[PDB]
Amino acid sequence: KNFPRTVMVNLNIHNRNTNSDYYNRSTSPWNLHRNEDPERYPSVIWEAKCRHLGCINADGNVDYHMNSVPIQQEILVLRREPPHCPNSFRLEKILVSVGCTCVTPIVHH
Amino acid sequence: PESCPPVPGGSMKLDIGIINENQRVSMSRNIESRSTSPWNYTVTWDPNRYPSEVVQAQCRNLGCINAQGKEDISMNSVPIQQETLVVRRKHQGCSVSFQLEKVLVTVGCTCVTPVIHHVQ
Ligand SMILES: *[C@@H]1O[C@H](CO[C@@H]2O[C@@H](C)[C@@H](O)[C@@H](O)[C@@H]2O)[C@@H](O[C@@H]2O[C@H](CO)[C@@H](O)[C@H](O)[C@H]2NC(C)=O)[C@H](O)[C@H]1NC(C)=O
Repeated sequence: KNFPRTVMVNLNIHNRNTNSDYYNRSTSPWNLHRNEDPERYPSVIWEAKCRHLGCINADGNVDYHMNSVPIQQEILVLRREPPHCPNSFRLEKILVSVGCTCVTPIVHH
Repeated sequence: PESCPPVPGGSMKLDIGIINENQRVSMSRNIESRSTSPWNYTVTWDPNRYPSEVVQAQCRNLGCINAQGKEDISMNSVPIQQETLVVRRKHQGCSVSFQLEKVLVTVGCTCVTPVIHHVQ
């Protein structure tokens, strides 16, 4: 019923449902930061960082009565374990900021 | 010259040492409801997948919520996606096999200015 602590997989990574300028067009804009790790698959991960504390209004200015907040997602990555070994990995859980959204400080009634 | 654990031919060894495989920040957070581009979550369970809890987001509206709490459709709510690895468990009979898969998760929505086209 439960997945074992250690599994053997084949060499094929099956792509499912995979394959823009939102970081600038968003009212909660963000910047992307490169995270490279040769011990990791994917080796390069792009991390979002909210550009402002506030959000962009209709005039194109920062309104601090609203907030730019990250949308964070738990993803699984491969880490070569031991680091010098080509075919053994640790399935590693990391929290990634994918982008930012604009929020009211509280849920509005 | 350092030692490596044995790996069968044409395979990859995967250690799954994650505690709380389905733990998600989206459970305690409510940014999906506070957002000007709000979104819904759909939660399914797949016992042959690691992680087994499948969480998808869907934008609630076409436009974005303003100060009054009304939709401004001159702006767009757009979904944002993230790629992740999953482990799929396959059964032929009682025989069990495992495979790595790459999936796309719609994590939430953001509010963007539209792209405008013209006829001529
Ligand atoms: C998004 O979900 C709503 C369901 O309401 C949600 O309920 C809570 C979980 C909370 O998150 C609320 O803020 C949400 O609004 C869908 O609306 C329902 O749709 C059915 C038709 O299928 C209709 O009969 C109900 O009256 C609706 N309920 C409400 C409260 O509006 C809505 O359709 C979903 N949007 C999309 C695009 O999937």
